[PDB]
Amino acid sequence: MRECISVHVGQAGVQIGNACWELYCLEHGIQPDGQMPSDDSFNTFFSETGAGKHVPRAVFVDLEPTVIDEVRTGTYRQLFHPEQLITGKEDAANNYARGHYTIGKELIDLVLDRIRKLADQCTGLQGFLIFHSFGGGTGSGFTSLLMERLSVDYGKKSKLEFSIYPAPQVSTAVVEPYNSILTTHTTLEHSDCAFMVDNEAIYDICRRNLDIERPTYTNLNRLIGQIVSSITASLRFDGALNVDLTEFQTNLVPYPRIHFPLATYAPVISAEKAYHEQLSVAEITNACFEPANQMVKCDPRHGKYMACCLLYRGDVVPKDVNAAIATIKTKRTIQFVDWCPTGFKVGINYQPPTVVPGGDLAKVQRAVCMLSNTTAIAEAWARLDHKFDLMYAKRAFVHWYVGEGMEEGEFSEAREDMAALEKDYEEVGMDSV
Amino acid sequence: MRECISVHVGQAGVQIGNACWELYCLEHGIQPDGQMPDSFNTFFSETGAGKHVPRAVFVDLEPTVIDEVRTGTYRQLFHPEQLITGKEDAANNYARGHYTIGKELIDLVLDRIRKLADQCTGLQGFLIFHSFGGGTGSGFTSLLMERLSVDYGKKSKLEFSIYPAPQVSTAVVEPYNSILTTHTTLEHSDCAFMVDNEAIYDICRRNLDIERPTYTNLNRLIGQIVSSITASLRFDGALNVDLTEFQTNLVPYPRIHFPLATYAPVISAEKAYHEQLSVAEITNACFEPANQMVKCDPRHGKYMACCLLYRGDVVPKDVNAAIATIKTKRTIQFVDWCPTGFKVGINYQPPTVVPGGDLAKVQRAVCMLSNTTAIAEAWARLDHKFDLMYAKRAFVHWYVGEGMEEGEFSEAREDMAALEKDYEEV
Amino acid sequence: PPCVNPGNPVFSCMLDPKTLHTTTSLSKPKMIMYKT
Amino acid sequence: QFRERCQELRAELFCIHQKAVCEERKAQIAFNEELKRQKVVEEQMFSKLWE
Amino acid sequence: MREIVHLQAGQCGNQIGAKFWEVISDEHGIDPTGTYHGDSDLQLERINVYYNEATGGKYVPRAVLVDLEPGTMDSVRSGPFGQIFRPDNFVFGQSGAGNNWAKGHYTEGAELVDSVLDVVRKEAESCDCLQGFQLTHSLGGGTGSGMGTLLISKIREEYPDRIMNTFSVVPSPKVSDTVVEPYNATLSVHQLVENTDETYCIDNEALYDICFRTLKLTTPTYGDLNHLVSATMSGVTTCLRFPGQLNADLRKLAVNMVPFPRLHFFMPGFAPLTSRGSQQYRALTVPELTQQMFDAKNMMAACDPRHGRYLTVAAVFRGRMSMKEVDEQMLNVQNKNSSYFVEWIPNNVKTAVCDIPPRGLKMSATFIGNSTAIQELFKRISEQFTAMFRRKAFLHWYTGEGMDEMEFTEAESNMNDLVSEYQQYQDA
Amino acid sequence: MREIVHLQAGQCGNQIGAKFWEVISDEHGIDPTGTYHGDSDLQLERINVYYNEATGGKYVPRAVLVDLEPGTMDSVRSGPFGQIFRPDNFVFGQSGAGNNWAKGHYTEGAELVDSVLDVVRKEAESCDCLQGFQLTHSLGGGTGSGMGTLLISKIREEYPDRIMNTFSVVPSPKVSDTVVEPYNATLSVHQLVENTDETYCIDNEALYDICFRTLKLTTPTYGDLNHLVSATMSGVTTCLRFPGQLNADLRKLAVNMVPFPRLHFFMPGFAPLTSRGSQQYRALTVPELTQQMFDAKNMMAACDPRHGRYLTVAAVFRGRMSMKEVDEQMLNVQNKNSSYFVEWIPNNVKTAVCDIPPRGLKMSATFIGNSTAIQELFKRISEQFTAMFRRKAFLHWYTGEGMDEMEFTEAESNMNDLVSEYQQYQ
Ligand SMILES: Nc1nc2c(ncn2[C@@H]2O[C@H](COP(=O)(O)OP(=O)(O)OP(=O)(O)O)[C@@H](O)[C@H]2O)c(=O)[nH]1
Ligand SMILES: Nc1nc2c(ncn2[C@@H]2O[C@H](COP(=O)(O)OP(=O)(O)OP(=O)(O)O)[C@@H](O)[C@H]2O)c(=O)[nH]1
Ligand SMILES: Nc1nc2c(ncn2[C@@H]2O[C@H](COP(=O)(O)OP(=O)(O)O)[C@@H](O)[C@H]2O)c(=O)[nH]1
Ligand SMILES: Nc1nc2c(ncn2[C@@H]2O[C@H](COP(=O)(O)OP(=O)(O)O)[C@@H](O)[C@H]2O)c(=O)[nH]1
Ligand SMILES: [Mg+2]
Ligand SMILES: [Mg+2]
Repeated sequence: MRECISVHVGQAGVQIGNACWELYCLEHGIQPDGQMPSDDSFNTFFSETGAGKHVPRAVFVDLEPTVIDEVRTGTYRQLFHPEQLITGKEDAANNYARGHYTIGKELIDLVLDRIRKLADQCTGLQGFLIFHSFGGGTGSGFTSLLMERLSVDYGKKSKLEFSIYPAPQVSTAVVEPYNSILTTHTTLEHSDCAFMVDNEAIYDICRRNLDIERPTYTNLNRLIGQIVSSITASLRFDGALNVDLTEFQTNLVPYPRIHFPLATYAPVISAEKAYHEQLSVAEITNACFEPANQMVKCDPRHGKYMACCLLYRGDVVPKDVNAAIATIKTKRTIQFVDWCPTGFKVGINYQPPTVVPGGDLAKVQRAVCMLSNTTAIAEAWARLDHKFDLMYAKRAFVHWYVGEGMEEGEFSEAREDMAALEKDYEEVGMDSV
Repeated sequence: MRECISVHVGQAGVQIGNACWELYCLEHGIQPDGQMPDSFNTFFSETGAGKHVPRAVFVDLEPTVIDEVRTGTYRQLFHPEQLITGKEDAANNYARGHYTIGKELIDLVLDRIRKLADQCTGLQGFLIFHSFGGGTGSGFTSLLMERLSVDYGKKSKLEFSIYPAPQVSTAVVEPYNSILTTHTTLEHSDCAFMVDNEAIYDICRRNLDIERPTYTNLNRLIGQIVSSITASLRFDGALNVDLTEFQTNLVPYPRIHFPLATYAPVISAEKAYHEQLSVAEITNACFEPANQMVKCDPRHGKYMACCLLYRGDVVPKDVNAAIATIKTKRTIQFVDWCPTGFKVGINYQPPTVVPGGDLAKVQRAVCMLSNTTAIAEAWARLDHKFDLMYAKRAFVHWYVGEGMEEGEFSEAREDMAALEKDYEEV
Repeated sequence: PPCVNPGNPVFSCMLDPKTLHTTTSLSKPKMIMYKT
Repeated sequence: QFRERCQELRAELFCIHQKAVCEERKAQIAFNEELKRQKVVEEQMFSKLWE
Repeated sequence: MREIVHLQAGQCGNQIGAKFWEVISDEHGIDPTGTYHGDSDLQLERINVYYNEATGGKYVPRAVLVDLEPGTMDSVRSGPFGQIFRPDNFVFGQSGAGNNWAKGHYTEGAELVDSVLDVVRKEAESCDCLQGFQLTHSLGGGTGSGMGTLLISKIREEYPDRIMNTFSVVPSPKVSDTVVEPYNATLSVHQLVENTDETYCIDNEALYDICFRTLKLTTPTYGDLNHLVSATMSGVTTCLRFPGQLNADLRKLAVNMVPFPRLHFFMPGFAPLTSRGSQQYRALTVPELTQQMFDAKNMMAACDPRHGRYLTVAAVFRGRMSMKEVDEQMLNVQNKNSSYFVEWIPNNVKTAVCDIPPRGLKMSATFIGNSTAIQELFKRISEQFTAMFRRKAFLHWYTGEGMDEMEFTEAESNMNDLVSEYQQYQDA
Repeated sequence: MREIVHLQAGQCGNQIGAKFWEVISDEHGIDPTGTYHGDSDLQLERINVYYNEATGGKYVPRAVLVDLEPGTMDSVRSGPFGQIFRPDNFVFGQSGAGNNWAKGHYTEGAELVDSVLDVVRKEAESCDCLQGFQLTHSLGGGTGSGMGTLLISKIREEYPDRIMNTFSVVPSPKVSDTVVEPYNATLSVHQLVENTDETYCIDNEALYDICFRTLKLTTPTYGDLNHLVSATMSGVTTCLRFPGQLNADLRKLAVNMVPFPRLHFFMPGFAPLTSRGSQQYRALTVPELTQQMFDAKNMMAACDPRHGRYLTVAAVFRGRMSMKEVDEQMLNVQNKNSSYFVEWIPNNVKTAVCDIPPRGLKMSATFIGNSTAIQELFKRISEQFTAMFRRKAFLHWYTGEGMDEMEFTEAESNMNDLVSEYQQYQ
């Protein structure tokens, strides 16, 4: 009788949700059309109608009709409500001002109309669960209006976003630094927690941990699928110790402006390699703080951990994890911050993870999901702020944004907003005596 | 719970390693799939199923040698993560393995040693195998051990350092890589062993009777030496002796960590019919200078200390007539401050019969680990060969043009000069 | 005619791509040229 | 629910789940070995179409 | 659900688009009458983009064909795919112009563009949500450049915030085809910078240099050239036609890679090009394709990029390929060649992935590229114009019937202003 | 995995390399259509060292076929295996060199190098981690020596670390093929001394002397002459493609080859090469090879090792043979012939053993002779130079192209310096 509403926006957001919603159907035993092959575990991501049909609680919105069509006419045709699965009118076309002012404006009223029609069927609602990007117009500007309207229409609902950060070294869009700076005014005080999943983790974790070479985005999104299923399973599967969504928010986040954790899914190993070693609780916890396994291209040795939240799945005994935490706290390399001596959680769920057909993950007795808040993500903006001001200095690619109605001064307003946010991580990294 | 990491770096390391891990499987009862067809805590680290991945980090900087190790019969056995491969060779050059293709791969292999060292809770030491020939087995290991000494250190850095032969060699810059690695061995090595393999080139056609012996024959006999010293840990015994108990009874001073070892009953099948194997006799016969694998004549090198492994059906009364016989035979050299200078190594379990390998089914496998002053003679000839090139500076340009500097050759002289004097003034 | 101009500088598809199809034991038979 | 912590939770639940984990993985080593055969026959199809 | 409107002009634009309507017809499975003889459900879902429906089954093109000389008007109709067009869409003049930019812009241009504007508003009224306009023409002739100019001169009056992609055959670097091509180009370029949103330049012997060194075919007609440029045309407009994990339609393909609203002159190019002799010798993978994508010999403009610096480039990819290694190798292009890229945009390369390749090719790509190397064409064609304007040569067919020399002077000033702005942004 | 690319230049070079690419294909089991036909996996193993994978199992011989004459290009391409070569790597010109070194270097030499280095870059970017470069050419042939001279002065600056070799055909100490040789040889060897890391001198006459008596063949046409040099090439690079116990690649060789970075002109040589009437008796085994390696009649370049001293001679072996049978039969050599052997380098031997032989023969070896005596072949061509040069015989062809007599003296002085250093180090 408790449930979590999801919204997936952007081309990046909709396809990482197709990997999310293939996993939700294969976790609870639900066919790709809706009916059970023949509990209350459905009532977190699934609504049960008169028949066996399980309509999904997500709403997929994007301004490109092209990417929304292959899920409209794909194997999940009968699953999604065809009026939930909402399309756009014209592409946002990699422009924040387009997705915020001129062409994303004619879709806010219909999107918020469907969030109201979905939240009243809700009875024990915990919070939203956002899915967008930082590069394109509808992944950045259209979600900015969403956080603008959901903050005033709902208020006390705890929203969480699984953002895909612009990669520091490779990149696919030229003006995506512009889109990743102006979105920060609306992800700071209009977002309760914000997960960052950069395209440098499965860039090389799928190469070193998994023996498969040449990964593509249908393998990128499965790891993003696994982590969200791991987080919400405490709402969804019983355990020796469960971590509610509101449980998870106030514990991991220190400060109202510091809500930008990292991520790590440790037992990512191939099928032909998994039987070569035992996967113990201590081993899989020691393998998750390693600087070659985090979800963002940032070295955690530069920063200090504030507070870490760990969610375990499946066969985990709650003594080995306490032995694992004590063993991994006494090592000097992983250094925590002084004003948070405990800095840890545990979370137990009985049900082991599923593996989708065709996946390169191997299924495990135990899976740990490590969610760490670091001040090493201070320099996540350092290679983006230098990425930003070099383009901004000579008014490059500015005429499009001011040509769509966005004022020039709102560029520098977002510039100083991130500069103040960088100052916060310099303030909290200083020890007090 | 008495475990060890069998690091194998360079070619001659892993070639001994395959011949090592062959007989290691037989004694612990493990198929090349890792399963059984605990003595195997020391090696063969526990996995989830009945598989056992070997406690080893097979490191190579050249693609090929590690590759047939990888695609061999031990492909399931040898875990791909501990099977570190390289791409550029060290060109049998200390400078390349230590600098140029050094820190390139030293980051992964320190992690790979560490990953198995996490499972290795109460471990005894590190079984590192390398030659004195080239940067894979000369330079990378000098980088490896000094990283291993600063991280772990107290763990035994017991090193199977394959020595260059007095006359034969694969290389011509063989004296260079040797005189560099030997002096870096002084600062970071706990109980570094010596494998000269030139008397191995002789006892093959005497005790083994293998005319036309090949590299394999040597490594199999070397792997038996590593087995006999470690069988004390894994298996049981009336006076079985720990790796810590070897080192702090054998090495007298910290710069004297260079003993010589030899298998005593190296007798093969054709003689084994006519051989009366009695524990007192073989260890008496062991001391004979034609048999010690290190060529430098122990007959003149004073027995500063001496350890005696005793493997197989060995009896405590019969190892004391063994001590007494060596004692009364005064012509066998003795040190003047240890009266006895013996370490008795009783081990019940008999040696394994490697498949096809010429070592016969001898009931006992008595071995011997004596620290002699003779190693100074092996150092002097090695030191002499280096001087002839380094007098008029031949082949130094390859070395100094690959991250190294000419003063290291000169300081290798002074550190070697201290090394012979360690084995001369005593 | 399988293609429009036999012998293009770029490419000429002289095979019916209908017969170009692969499948798994547990999957549906889909064509190669046409794809997502 | 109390003999679990001397017994049945181990050697009847852990060693039987592990027994599953062994045999269950063998399907993934068999299924992925079929999808690698897809690519190698697709390249034959892209070889004769290129030919 | 969005669409782009094709429209051709002149003899060159008629022939280029006629092959383009023939190279996308097999892609969408269209016979030379209009019926859909295809084999895929995702070949008909975006048929509304570059086609439109008729009385059942028959798919008619949405291109208007303005062509002031009728002698090449019947050439497109008499071709293999000439019956597909609707005949009343065809508009033509009774008499030709004669390669005067002014005569196709001022005196008989206005006699036809009332009808040409009439038929583009007729078709665009029927479209549901228009995405952009498309032109193909040439700069070196009055019926192509002058008629193309007068169309663009008032199509921005009625469609201000709709994108324009025009594929313009820029006149010849080495051996020229008309003696008044300096005059026709310099007034077209003056009028191609202020109103067009996005343009392409097509050097003529870059196609000849491709067909000699790369393709190595001994007897290439214009049909081989027309197919090659149209393969690039289809690669530009593919992402809004087929799905992908990262797609880029025309609006995305322009507004994120033109730094300034007057620099939009690009380097086109098609990636997979192989000779007959060397076709079993070439593997088909991403790293070999990019070594063919970015080199100077496989380009659609004869001017090399080694004399300038890339500002923004775009590379649209078609087919399943793991594009994580596409981002890996394209970075290796960034690191290996850093002096050929501007440093004030650290992100110079762009991707887009289409799920299906062109029919039969395992994987294919199209190169779009903005460079300061375009200067070595424009700085010379200004020199060609100034060497002929100061001597009062070939001018009485322009001044004697149309505009005065003041329009010629401001055309040179607008070029020379465009000369200075590329130079001053070359080093920034 | 490490790889090399061929750079065959000139009529002399293109014929040798194509015959070399012939033998390489036979040993790796490849047909003219590139399709793999090897009966095992070792013929593939590291096929990237020579062959680049193409569609349909096709393997292109990674090599650019630089020349200035269509006629040579026609002969190689129309050969039996001429089809396998990539047509994009057939970069060639039409204006001939006329055996003038300058014409193949500045008029059309310097106008085609940009195109050749473009497709040299093609192979280098395509391959992942290359090992070096290979270039067949002559010394007295204008396009062969001259264009090859300008390549080795251009690829070397492009790729310094990758050790690049030339199988340079050093001119005859007797019957001259042209009149132009002492000019072209001196000028090129002036750049051969400071461009390549190891140059393989090839005399046609000592190569005839093989077919005189060692093969005793009646009428040797250039086919087996090219096949003869190709045999040495294949066994030098054996540790990069084929598994071997003593894998000493060119990287392991060159650091043991060159004692001072000026001396890299070491005469190659194959070893189990015999005749039709002697194969009936000859026993393929280690000692009977050393007979026919260290013979003074198997040298490819003439420059007999009686008139010099063995600096650091090496022999790369092939086939399954004992490693204690080699050691002895390679040390017994020094112990015997002690004069040639320079006492300064105490053991100047590289035992480089490969496991698998060339297909069609069991016990093989490729002896690269590092004798000093190559300076006599150099002082021979120096005298032939100055005898022609001082009288100004025919150089207006050179000086008209800008090749003045000033650099002719520089070429003589640097090579006479190279005569001195070989002579001083003996
Ligand atoms: N994780 C993931 N990333 C993708 C996928 N498809 C494209 N991307 C990349 O992720 C980056 C961010 O995507 P978005 O910001 O959502 O791009 P977009 O929504 O299409 O841009 P607009 O629709 O014009 O607003 C893009 O630069 C793409 O290259 C996908 O399916 N999954
Ligand atoms: N394989 C092997 N080598 C031995 C043995 N005994 C002595 N050696 C010598 O040890 C050296 C081993 O070479 P490495 O230490 O790996 O250095 P390397 O010369 O660079 O060898 P590579 O890594 O193959 O390039 C050889 O040159 C041998 O001469 C033995 O029993 N087996
Ligand atoms: N590639 C290509 N170029 C053409 C073709 N027809 C004409 N051109 C080019 O167009 C330029 C002048 O053409 P023009 O007579 O003005 O055609 P118009 O614009 O329709 O009047 C010349 O440089 C030609 O090279 C064609 O079919 N293909
Ligand atoms: N195997 C072999 N050697 C050749 C061949 N042609 C020439 N040579 C050698 O090369 C020398 C001539 O070299 P040169 O004419 O300067 O070579 P060029 O520059 O390519 O013309 C002769 O003395 C031969 O010894 C050939 O076809 N095969
Ligand atoms: Mg988009
Ligand atoms: Mg090696």
